[PDB]
Amino acid sequence: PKYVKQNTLKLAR
Amino acid sequence: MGDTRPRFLWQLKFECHFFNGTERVRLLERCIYNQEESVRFDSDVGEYRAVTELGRPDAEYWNSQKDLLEQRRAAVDTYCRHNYGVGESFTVQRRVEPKVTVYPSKTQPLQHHNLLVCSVSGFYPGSIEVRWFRNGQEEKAGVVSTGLIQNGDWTFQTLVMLETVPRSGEVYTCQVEHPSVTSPLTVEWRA
Amino acid sequence: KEEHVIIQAEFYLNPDQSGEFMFDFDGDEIFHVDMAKKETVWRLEEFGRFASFEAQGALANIAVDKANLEIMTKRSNYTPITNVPPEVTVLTNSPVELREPNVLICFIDKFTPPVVNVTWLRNGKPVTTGVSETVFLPREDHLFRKFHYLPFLPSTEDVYDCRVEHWGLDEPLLKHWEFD
Repeated sequence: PKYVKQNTLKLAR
Repeated sequence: MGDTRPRFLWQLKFECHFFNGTERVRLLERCIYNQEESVRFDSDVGEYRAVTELGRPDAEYWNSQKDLLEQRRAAVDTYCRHNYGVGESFTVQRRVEPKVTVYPSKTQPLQHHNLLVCSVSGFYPGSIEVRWFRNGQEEKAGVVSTGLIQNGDWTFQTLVMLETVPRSGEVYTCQVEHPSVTSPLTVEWRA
Repeated sequence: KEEHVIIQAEFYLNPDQSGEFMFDFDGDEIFHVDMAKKETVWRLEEFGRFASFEAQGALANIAVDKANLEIMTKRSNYTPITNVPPEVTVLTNSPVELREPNVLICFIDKFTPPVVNVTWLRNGKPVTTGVSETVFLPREDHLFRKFHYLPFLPSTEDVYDCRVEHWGLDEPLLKHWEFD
């Protein structure tokens, strides 16, 4: 049983 | 402490909200600059929305990325329901019974009055009900509660105090109801 | 009418260059990732026997978070955070009995940014034996909370203070506790 993360997105540049 | 240089803080919160086990799930992803949320993804909305002006370019950009949106839309399953299942047995199902003790307060502000303390400690989860009774009749006035105190270590405590003017023969009961026990816990103080 | 909430909370703070990655369940920490040791740290030891988390994923997110902080700092025209000073409370985890081991808890609440200095004092002198603490935990208003702990043997001759410094305070805050 592995916790999964949400990936953080790069903001608009 | 010194060092008064300006500080700049960026916080991300991915929040999975569960209703009726995992029957209904809402994912709310929030971006927060300093103390202000700027943009969010709410799975009940299904796309990014700016919360303040600062978040406008991110919502516009992320909403143009089809794969990104599809992953975020399925995250109620691949992320929230997944992570709920990982930890269910030791979080959702954790139950730790309170220790309940009753004692007169070390400090007694008023003569002929006895401030009684019901200490309820070490329990989990936080949902609890603590009542005082005088001769079997619930005291619905005169009771002070500290409220629910989260200790930071997966346990809670609370203290519930009753100012009595007791007579010999009177029986005061602190009663605790909590998901860890099937019948209420009671501790008595005999005046 | 929600029953439960799981939060993955991350932050990056400049110029401190400080990051954090943690998961919370109903307001209690499941784990965080130690940024220096680069490993998953479970809040209760047994959780690490029941579940896993790949810490390198947290480090990858934190690198993105640092770059995004720089973007937002510039986009806001360099608007800095307003300091909010903490509220501090000291309590024990169980009713105090003389010579019966107990734990003092220093609860540091409702503050930002997430940088604080906390010292336990016994009779005015710093004490570290057996102390522990949490990382910075999230609040719904986007401020933070934190806990520090000191196991102790209650005695009539000892008094304690939790000494807290934060940028929103102009002097150290000393929250006192003594055996009543």
